[PDB]
Amino acid sequence: VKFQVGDLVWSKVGTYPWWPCMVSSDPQLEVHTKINTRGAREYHVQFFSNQPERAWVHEKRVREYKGHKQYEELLAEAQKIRKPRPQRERAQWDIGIAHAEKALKMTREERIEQYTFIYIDKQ
Ligand SMILES: Cn1cnc(-c2ccccc2)c1-c1ccncc1
Repeated sequence: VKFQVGDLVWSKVGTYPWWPCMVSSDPQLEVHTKINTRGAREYHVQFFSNQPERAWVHEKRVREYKGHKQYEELLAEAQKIRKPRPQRERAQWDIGIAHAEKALKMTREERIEQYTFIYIDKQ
């Protein structure tokens, strides 16, 4: 384990770009980290966005979030070739970054209080 609840991280999931997240405890498993069915470590994250969502992410797809300007360094990990940025997606990413920049100014306990999602079971 390298991340704990309330840590700010970037996650690279599915078809999405590196995205600002907060590590959190899964509402059902009550753990923020686990070993998956392939034997690899995963972390439970919340995506910062206008659309609240969560996911289990392979440790190789998680990075410490030091600030929004780190995005360039993450693209460097992979003429220069750049993927274009789709409009709706860029708008949600900018919202997520604005929240992550606000969260970076808080303590870990403050972030946990401000951002941990409330989960409501389908009735
Ligand atoms: C970056 N990202 C990777 N997966 C998701 C996602 C997960 C489950 C359902 C839907 C999307 C998102 C995302 C989440 C919220 N806002 C923007 C992107």
